[PDB]
Amino acid sequence: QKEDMPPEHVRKIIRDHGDMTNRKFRHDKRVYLGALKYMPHAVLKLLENMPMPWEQIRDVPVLYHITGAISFVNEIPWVIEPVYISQWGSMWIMMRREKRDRRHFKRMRFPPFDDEEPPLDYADNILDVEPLEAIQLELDPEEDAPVLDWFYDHQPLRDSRKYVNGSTYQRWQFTLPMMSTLYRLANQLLTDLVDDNYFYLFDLKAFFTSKALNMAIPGGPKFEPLVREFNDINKIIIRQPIRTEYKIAFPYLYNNLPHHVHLTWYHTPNVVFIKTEDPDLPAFYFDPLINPISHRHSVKSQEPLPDDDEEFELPEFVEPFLKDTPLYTDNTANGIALLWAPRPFNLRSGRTRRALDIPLVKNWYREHCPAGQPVKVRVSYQKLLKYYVLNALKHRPPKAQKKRYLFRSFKATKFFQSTKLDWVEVGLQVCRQGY
Amino acid sequence: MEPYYFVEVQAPADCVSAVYTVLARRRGHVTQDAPIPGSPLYTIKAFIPAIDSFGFETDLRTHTQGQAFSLSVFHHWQIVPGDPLDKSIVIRPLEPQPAPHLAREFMIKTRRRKGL
Amino acid sequence: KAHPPELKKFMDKKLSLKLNGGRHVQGILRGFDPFMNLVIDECVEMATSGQQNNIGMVVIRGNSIIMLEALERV
Amino acid sequence: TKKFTLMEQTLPVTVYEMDFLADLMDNSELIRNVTLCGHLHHGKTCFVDCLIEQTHPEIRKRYDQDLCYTDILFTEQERGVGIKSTPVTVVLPDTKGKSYLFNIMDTPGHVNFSDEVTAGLRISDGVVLFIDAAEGVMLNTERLIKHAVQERLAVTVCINKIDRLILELKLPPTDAYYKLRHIVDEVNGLISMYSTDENLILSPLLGNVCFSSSQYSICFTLGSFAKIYADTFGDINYQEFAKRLWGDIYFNPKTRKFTKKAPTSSSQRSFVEFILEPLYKILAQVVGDVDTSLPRTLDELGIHLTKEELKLNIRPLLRLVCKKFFGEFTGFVDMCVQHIPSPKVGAKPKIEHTYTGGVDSDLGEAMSDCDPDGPLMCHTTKMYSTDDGVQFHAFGRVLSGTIHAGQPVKVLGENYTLEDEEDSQICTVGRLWISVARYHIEVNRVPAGNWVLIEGVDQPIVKTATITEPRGNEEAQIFRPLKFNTTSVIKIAVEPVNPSELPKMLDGLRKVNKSYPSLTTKVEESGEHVILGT
Amino acid sequence: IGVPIKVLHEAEGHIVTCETNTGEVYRGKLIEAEDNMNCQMSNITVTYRDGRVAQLEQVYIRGSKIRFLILPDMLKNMLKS
Amino acid sequence: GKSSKMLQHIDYRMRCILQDGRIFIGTFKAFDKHMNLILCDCDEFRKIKPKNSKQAEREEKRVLGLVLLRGENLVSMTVEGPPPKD
RNA sequence: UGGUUUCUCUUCAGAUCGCAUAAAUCUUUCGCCUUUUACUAAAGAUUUCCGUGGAGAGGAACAACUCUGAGUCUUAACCCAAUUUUUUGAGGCCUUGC
Ligand SMILES: Nc1nc2c(ncn2[C@@H]2O[C@H](COP(=O)(O)OP(=O)(O)OP(=O)(O)O)[C@@H](O)[C@H]2O)c(=O)[nH]1
Ligand SMILES: [Mg+2]
Ligand SMILES: [Mg+2]
Repeated sequence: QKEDMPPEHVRKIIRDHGDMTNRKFRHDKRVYLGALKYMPHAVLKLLENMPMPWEQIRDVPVLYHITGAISFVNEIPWVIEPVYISQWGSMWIMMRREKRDRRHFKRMRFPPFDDEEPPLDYADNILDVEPLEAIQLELDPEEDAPVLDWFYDHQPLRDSRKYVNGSTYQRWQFTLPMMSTLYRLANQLLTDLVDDNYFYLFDLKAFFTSKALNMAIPGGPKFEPLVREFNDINKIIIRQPIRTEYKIAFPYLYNNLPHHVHLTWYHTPNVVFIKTEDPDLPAFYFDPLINPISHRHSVKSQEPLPDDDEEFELPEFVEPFLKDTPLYTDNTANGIALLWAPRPFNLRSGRTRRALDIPLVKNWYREHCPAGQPVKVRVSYQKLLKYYVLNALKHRPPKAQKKRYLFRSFKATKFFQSTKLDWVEVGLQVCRQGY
Repeated sequence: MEPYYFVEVQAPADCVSAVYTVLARRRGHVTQDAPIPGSPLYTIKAFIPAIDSFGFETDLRTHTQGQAFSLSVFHHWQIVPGDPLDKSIVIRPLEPQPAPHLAREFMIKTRRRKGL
Repeated sequence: KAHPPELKKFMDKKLSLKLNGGRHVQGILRGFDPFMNLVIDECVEMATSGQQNNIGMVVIRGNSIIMLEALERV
Repeated sequence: TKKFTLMEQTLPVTVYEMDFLADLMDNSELIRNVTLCGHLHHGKTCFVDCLIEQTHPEIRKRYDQDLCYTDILFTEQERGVGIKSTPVTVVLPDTKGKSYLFNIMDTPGHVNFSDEVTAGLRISDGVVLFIDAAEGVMLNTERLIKHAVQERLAVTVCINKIDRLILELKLPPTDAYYKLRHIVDEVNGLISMYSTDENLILSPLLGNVCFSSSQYSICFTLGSFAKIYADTFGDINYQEFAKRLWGDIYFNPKTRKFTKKAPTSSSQRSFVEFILEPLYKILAQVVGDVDTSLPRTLDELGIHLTKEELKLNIRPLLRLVCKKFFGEFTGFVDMCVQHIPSPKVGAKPKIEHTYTGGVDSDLGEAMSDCDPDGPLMCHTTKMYSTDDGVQFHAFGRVLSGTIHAGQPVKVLGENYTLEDEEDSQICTVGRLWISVARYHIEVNRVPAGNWVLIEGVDQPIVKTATITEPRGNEEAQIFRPLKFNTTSVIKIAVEPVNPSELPKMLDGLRKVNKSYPSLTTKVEESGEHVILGT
Repeated sequence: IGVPIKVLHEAEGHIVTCETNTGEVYRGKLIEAEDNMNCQMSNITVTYRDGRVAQLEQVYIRGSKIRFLILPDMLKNMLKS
Repeated sequence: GKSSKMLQHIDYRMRCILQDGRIFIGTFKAFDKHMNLILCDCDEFRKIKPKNSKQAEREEKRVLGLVLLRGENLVSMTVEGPPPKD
């Protein structure tokens, strides 16, 4: 296999090819312009791996050209989803706590360096300097114990075979205290909706049906038309004004010509989940939010009572099955809380996702909103709903091709080596290379 | 005579007040408002008209954010409170006629429909 | 196991009992145990001669019971 | 393609039987025609999916899906309703092992679709009511209690979704027992109000009312749980033990026997302890203890999960543990076979409400005998559509005689009377289909008592009619037309857009009139089409 | 519990033939079959060792004193074992 | 050890000898602890087990069908012919 | 009964996926509108790209085994002797049939 190279190699190549004015490097001038056509892909792989405000330094695998023509970041950011949502919820908490507790927040100057100022050398200027502590909320050592060792690492439980597989970092298996702690760390970014009966008319198929017609929804998306002696007004009782969402709820019965219409899922059994406040109360007790029973009936029915002198006695080696085990532990109510929880938190185990594919704010623009809000954010929620519905509509399935693997084809050649560099050094390289 | 429907609504406690409002806005007369035993939801059993029962379900789930849930069955027939034969009452073209002459309005509309 | 024979249906009914040795008796079922030993009341021995003689209430050991037939409807 | 009826592609991998189905069809007392009704989706569909997932192995496994062996359309499979009353037939055993034959009419649960439930209910002799634990007695539950009382059938409720007591309401065991007892008491009250008869009172000790959660495939009756309890332990008589479990009955741990009050030292019932306590042990140790102390619990239950099975999510793991602990769905088979009067007995009270004449000395005894011979008669009531074809099959049950393929058919209509033979006409059987919900399989003959699809008689059968032998001196009446729970009130005026295709629209209107049993499509004096619905 | 016993219970409700230890032959409907082979039957035809027949409404034969039973062929189609 | 001695002959056609001296020939499909036997397509012989008796091979043969024999009354079994394929 | 991390290649997979969501071409319409790009907002027909699965082959290796969990001659003491079975109410005799 082609192996890793010392990280000083690409550093000296980039540094000797300074601005390509030496006569000694006049044969590599042609290759840098050739590498110009792959600068957008290098930019994409660069910014895809940006290091995540709870990280001081990220070391990325770098695929570089042997003349220093271009530096790629040969890595995909797999970020296991409960950990990523918990870390950004922790970021949300620390940022609100920092913004309220700071006398003056000085905003950065946005062209940070000057125009005639040459870019800094990475080597001295940043290899010497200490990295200035990241955000990293202080975790309770007793309450947040199964998370505290690994929570602000790069790819947290990567080198332990019990919680993930290997270093491809593709599958994860957690224990329920970990899921409970990660689920309560993410509450600032999550919702309180246990069932989707909230989304009766405000769901996806309803918005498809609204796109099919010219109808909009009061908090929903607005679209463009897709189609562009019987109904006598003396012969029709207008008893109730036909409210417009009837055309969504029952599309055939309320419209003429329902073409390209989608059917709607209209009811789920209302999930009644009693959220327990404090651990002093047991796992399952009769909560005072539930209406009592109070058995009452008219005449006692003759339900069978096999009386005495039935002489049926149980033998000695029989008991209730699991009376040896206790009725509940400290982790039972937490697991029942985990059963009604959003998609990453209702599960023990899953596949790792990319950092791109986790929308932290998606459940916020998917819900309709309390009217006291400004006009601005109402239009914004409506527009984000429009973008989501246009995503869900025009979803052609993945179209199974032959996989291409561009970077595996570059590093099979004799012109690319591979190393491991700090992300800031690669970003300074990519900027100098584009210049 | 007018048909009425029997409606059961399953709803939370403030949603019961919401159902009371919406169902009262359709000539309702709520029959029963008992809570459900062993559950934090309430059952609202009520009558409703059948000309007033076009979209009550959808309006209810709109106004309760999908918490209440309504089902409706036919069981009933009672008198429309208007005088069905009256020539003093002049009916407007489109405007919804009040309770004193709904029977005259309905008879005129069904007369113009087929029978003439 | 240690099962009962399913004979409650036949309790207090008149029965015809075929026993080993080509022996036959008739009487009313008054009870039984898991071995199929029977209590038969108003029992009558049906002698091979054809003659029948009243023997009263008796115990038949289930061991020697070949077959029984109800003379009633169950 | 003009097919939207979801993949018939007939390949049942059911457990070695193909002939055994038709052999139990020929026994005529070993067949149970049950229908399943409830207020709304109370798990009736998932439940039958669990029964079939029991039945058919090596395929028929679902992760967050399936539950569509009633839900086989595409508008049906996206709305959430089951709009059609898709029947199914299976053979599945009892606690003992004598495998019965079950014809399940899997009805809807919506108030607007009472037609389907009624038409299934008139063709089957027993009804199974599903009440959600966390709901209680509801609107359509009361309506179907009415309609079950009216058309003279056996009655059994079955409390489904009992997990919602455990995992959603999080009730204590004794409070949950109080809630279940309240549900049973309300069922008995609603029955006692309506039925003049009194020999139908349901109680868990009697064996008819069952307990079965069905996202996780629990199903026990008192007999079935006592069967499990005695199969693990020694030689307890599980019927007599099951007799003494429900209802204010306490276990004295020194005298080792069941009393009515005698330990009053804040104890619990025999049901509460023996049933609900280890059940909540299983539930809690799965949903909160899976990593810590679950295999310790499994080794005390004889449940061996493999390494790959122990790494599932909590819902598939809970379903798998409850499947390996409860096994087959034989408590349901107990409450069926002990309380469905399989159609020897079923003949008489049904025929004394369907048939126009009555008990009388020609037809009545011929029906009540119900041997697969004699004066060939039927009652088809449902009209199920094919995928592409205009033709749509009739569905009914053979009362007397048999049906052969190619045997011609006199379709006695309902506008027919005895001295008016102009309505009835003659056909010939195209094909005989018997269905496992999307598995349609052909038979050469169908004997008495069994359900059957008929191909080729579809032109005279508007909603209700009776099949008889052609040109045979057997003269008989019709069965009564269908009394409905609701009367069709909502009137809709209807007219086409383009007036050049009135005949094709009247054709399709006649087809949907024939398809739904309460659709009323008539033309009033002004010449505008009028559709009455529910 | 034995494999043949399960198959016997399966024949409950079917017409079966039974020969005793003494060679009397009983044909009719099997109502109940116990674990020990105790057999309740109805509407019987009995064929004695001399060849003569008789008719009985209701019978019950002890398992031990049964030589064998003939069951329908409807059952033949427990092939796992 | 193996338990196979019965399981080997399963599905085969088998000649079974009863305590009264009858010969039951059928397809051996199942057995149990007591040696209660399940015999498909079973016939009974009385007079002989033929080894090609030039006069005739078969006298007092009776077709029985599906037979369950109680083990109490079984004496012995030998292989009569191979399994029918069906 | 042979571990499982990891790297590369080949092949096949998208009718409920990748529980995420870009861009391009063509053909019809539009909508603004000096004209062309660059566009708007739809429809349909196609592609590219960022990622994924199943299977097979091969390598990399600081990194894992053969009286072992039981087997085709050896480890579950319990399927080992009061009527419902693996311990006989047996014993005796005689007639009929090629
Ligand atoms: N909590 C819980 N939910 C269940 C159970 N079984 C099914 N469900 C859910 O309850 C809803 C109704 O189930 P279905 O069987 O699809 O509906 P149905 O009860 O057949 O009623 P119809 O749709 O009218 O036939 C579905 O969303 C099921 O997933 C259960 O055992 N427990
Ligand atoms: Mg359903
Ligand atoms: Mg020009």
